[PDB]
Amino acid sequence: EWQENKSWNAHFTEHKSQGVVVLWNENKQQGFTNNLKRANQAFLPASTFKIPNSLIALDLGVVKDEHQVFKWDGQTRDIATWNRDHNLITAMKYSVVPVYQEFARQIGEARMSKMLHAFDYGNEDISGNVDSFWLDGGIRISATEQISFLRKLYHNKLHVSERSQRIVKQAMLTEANGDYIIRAKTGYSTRIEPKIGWWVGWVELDDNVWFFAMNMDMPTSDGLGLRQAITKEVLKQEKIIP
Ligand SMILES: *C(=O)[C@H]([C@@H](C)O)[C@H]1CC(SCCNC=N)=C(C(=O)O)N1
Repeated sequence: EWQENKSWNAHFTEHKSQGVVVLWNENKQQGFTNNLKRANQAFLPASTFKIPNSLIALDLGVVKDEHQVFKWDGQTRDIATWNRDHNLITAMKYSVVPVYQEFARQIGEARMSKMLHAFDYGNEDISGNVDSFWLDGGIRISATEQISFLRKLYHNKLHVSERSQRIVKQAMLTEANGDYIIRAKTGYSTRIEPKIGWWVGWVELDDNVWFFAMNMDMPTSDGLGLRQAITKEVLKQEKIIP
């Protein structure tokens, strides 16, 4: 069952933006969103693709473990945190595109395409350059499709090893306190219109898990913090987090 709650639109309208939040109550097997149409519209995954990409790289041995160091190639890029060595944890934390571009090149088109089909991931379409198709190629995924994929990951039901899934879930760790744990991944798609921000993941509670996937129009990088801020406002409203 799916329930549309247009009152959440206020959280976007209050910030002069437009977007969708999708929530899934795992215990009750019920979904909620402010906009059923946009919840099923497919966008470039951008850096949210680092979840499947990490899973594939680990399962194929491209990445040995979460400690393996991926040395900076010495080319200065405009994101300072990218101009440094990384492991899987920090590369995910700082959305380090060039590290993941190298993963994708080593994975190769054929294994990447097969694995995305095995994951049932979005439109499963890698057309474009193997090292950038999630930024400007043919792959597309909706917020509801993000939740389906994340639910499989949470339950270790993706067609990769349990180890690979545990490591990626560790790398997704974003926030943790005495009340909840958030494992999630941000995304920012700019190369094809409309420019959007993503935040996808889930909130672990003592007795339930709430999956979430949001995207929102992002004409400038100034609004990027709204991805988390809007999502948390919905979570607060629904009494999922304090
Ligand atoms: C992921 O979606 C992007 C993309 C560049 O891979 C990274 C970058 C950022 S913020 C910097 C945006 N400008 C890049 N030239 C994020 C993010 O989600 O904050 N992810």
